[PDB]
Amino acid sequence: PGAFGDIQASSLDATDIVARTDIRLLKPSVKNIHVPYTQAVSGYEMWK
Amino acid sequence: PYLGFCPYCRHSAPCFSPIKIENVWDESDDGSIRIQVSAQFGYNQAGTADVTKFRYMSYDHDHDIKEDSMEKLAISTSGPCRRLGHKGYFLLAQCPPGDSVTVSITSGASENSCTVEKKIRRKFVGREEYLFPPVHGKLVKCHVYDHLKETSAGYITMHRPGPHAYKSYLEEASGEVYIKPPSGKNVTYECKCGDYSTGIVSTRTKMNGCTKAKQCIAYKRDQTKWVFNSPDLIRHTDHSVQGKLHIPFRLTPTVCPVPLAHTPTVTKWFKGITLHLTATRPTLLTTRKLGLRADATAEWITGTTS
Amino acid sequence: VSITSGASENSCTVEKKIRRKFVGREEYLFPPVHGKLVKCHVYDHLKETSA
Amino acid sequence: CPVPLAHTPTVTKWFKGITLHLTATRPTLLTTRKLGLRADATAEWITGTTS
Amino acid sequence: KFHTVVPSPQVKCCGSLECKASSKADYTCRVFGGVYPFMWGGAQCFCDSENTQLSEAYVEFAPDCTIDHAVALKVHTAALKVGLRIVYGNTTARLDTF
Amino acid sequence: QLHYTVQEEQEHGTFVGNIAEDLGLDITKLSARGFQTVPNSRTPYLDLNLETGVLYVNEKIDREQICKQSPSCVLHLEVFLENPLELFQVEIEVLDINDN
Amino acid sequence: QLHYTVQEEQEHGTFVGNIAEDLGLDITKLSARGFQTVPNSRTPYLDLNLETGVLYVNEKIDREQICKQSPSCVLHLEVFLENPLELFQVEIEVLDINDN
Amino acid sequence: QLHYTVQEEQEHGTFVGNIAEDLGLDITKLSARGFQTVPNSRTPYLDLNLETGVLYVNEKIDREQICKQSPSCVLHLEVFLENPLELFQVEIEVLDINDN
Repeated sequence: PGAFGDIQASSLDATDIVARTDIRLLKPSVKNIHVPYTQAVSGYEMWK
Repeated sequence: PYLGFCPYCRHSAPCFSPIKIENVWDESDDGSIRIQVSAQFGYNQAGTADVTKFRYMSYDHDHDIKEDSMEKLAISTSGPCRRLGHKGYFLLAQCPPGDSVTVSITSGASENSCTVEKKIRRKFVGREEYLFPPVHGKLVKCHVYDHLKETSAGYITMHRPGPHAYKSYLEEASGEVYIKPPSGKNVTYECKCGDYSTGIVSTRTKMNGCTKAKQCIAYKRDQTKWVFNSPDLIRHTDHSVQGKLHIPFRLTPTVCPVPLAHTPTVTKWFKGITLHLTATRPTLLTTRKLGLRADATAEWITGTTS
Repeated sequence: VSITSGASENSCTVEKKIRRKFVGREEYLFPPVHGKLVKCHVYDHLKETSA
Repeated sequence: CPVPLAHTPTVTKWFKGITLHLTATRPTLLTTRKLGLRADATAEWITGTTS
Repeated sequence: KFHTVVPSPQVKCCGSLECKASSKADYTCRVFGGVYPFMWGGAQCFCDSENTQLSEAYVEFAPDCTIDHAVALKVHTAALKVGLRIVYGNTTARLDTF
Repeated sequence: QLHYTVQEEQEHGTFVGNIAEDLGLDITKLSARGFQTVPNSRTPYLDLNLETGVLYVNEKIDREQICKQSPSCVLHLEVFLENPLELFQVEIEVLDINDN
Repeated sequence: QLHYTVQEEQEHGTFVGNIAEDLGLDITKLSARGFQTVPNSRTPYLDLNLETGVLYVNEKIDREQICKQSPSCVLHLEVFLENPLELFQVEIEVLDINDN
Repeated sequence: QLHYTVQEEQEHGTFVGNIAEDLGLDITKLSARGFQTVPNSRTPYLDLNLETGVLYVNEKIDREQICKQSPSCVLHLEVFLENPLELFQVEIEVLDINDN
């Protein structure tokens, strides 16, 4: 996560997309329905 | 058209404006930003072809769909922007560098507007920064967002609308809950006060065996309309792909003019050269040896130096 | 502050370095939708309060 | 006031020592201290991703 | 750049859900207890007890990745090809050889 | 986000709605948490009985005076709890009168 | 920039001008050089034949909803050749109906 | 700062206010001190007699052309002295004449 090739696939249209971006869900806290989450920055962006 | 949870609004508080902002892509060399929104822009109330108006989910208890003139939309970031195109849930516009994208459907009083934090900074293409596309200079290849509404960048999978409960439908009197469906609007009054009690009524019906409104929910069935897979709606029983809408403003290659620098004055000396280069804006200079030892030198230069 | 009496824009300006400040241990542009609560202080909008 | 909660750090253990992999889009405060005679107190504002 | 797609959340009124395995890229699911959420009426579930709420998220390719994208390659032994112009006496010829 | 609906001219002391009960907060515990409106949300037209949690109309409602730059005439108003910290949100919308 | 004039209310397919000859572009090479509208310049009222360079009115020229951008009623367009890179410009002015 | 008031539509050469006299500046020393109008404050409607610091109508006063900047018709002018350095301001309020 946060490094190059954090998301990979054999083609742009391939459905067999494999990734490990270290995404974790958090318990919602405010009564309005919404799903919060946090995630490492795009390692592709870091390499760029 | 669905209302959705908006991070910040003109009262600086959680809002459910049907103009909630989604993903804000900005990979366009020209600096145009593709914005997905939660209100359909580019259709009439029926959802047929049109360009002067837009349709957004209503706030009224009926929570139907209303269509208003698109002239009210004024995308703005650090400053006023300029709309480049409109197509359903997507808007294309060019904006000055800013920290946040703000959509303002507001008109006169109607101060509806949402804001999402998106870093936007002026970008340049080529090895020299330019504040404006320059008149003279070599032309290089680039890619910008297309203004043709037809050209498709992808699709988003929309699904059937999940049950939206509205409090007004339920009404508790003297500890007796009466579902009050809108006229001509059969409401599914599914409730459970110690025992499951579903059913559908269209008249003020006291839910028997039920005394706490906390145990009853009343909602109608408008499943004919389709909604985007937006994480602000509770998914319905089935969440499989109902349809696909093309993503407009597809990115396409094109040519871009870039500036040319001032030719460097060359001073020749023994086994060495001095470059008296000169450039007002940041200009990149790269020198590599033509031998096995590359020894490439890279440095952005500003002003004049040797 | 300016009074726009039609075209009579009488105005007054004064220097004061008004920065964007925040409270807590995290920079942000907007109060995030999800997060902890903490004790802060802000001006009361009620025109009848007393500082 | 609501305030954001940073990304949960990834802790890598090693003999008499830890490594925090941190990700924070905006400046986040990191404060560490020992539990002995000497505080050895450290403070640093971190941006981006680092270790 | 991955696009972090979050499917629309599903809530069981006051029953209980369970997290199913999927194959989406970095597919992640979690279960939370009592929520009693709000949408626009103010009560989107009766029985504010064991209000199980499933959160689902995964990533896919952003729409603009069809152009801005990096291909990773492994290179092996490279062959050299040269184009030659040869002139002998008065007569000249061009050819390409490996 | 709670919702309430009202019309113009409603007298001072006209009942709007208990917010604690809507949110399922013990009305007796309201004092224990010093429950009150967030000081950057208040407006004079509405006021809260802190002990009961009952919101009432505190000055005569008027779409013309209150709701310049708000044609549906939402007042947005907000509330919080201290023991432990909690925060909640209310919209108050002023509708037209059919007895026109 | 090839300046052109068009009247309003023109039919679809109505001729405006041959950009190819006016710019001395090889009509035979248009396809060979990928002669095509600049994507960020395309505008809905206008359309271009990609084989001859003949300009033909694409939409019934609306001298109101165009002219909200200008009472000069300017339609604006750019065209380019890929190999070698060559960029060209066109301006189209919607004339008024003189025979009112 | 010297506040002054003046009628509109007065002719060229109409005397209004004597800055040097009102300021108390030695009328004879003005020239010795290089007395003159501050460059980035001169108005085309007024001119200054450098022999006596006497301000007069240079061009026809008119609310439609002078008070274009602000209906509040209070013209503004600055004057300065070089040896020693001194600076002064003059506000000429255009009257609504009782003959209007």
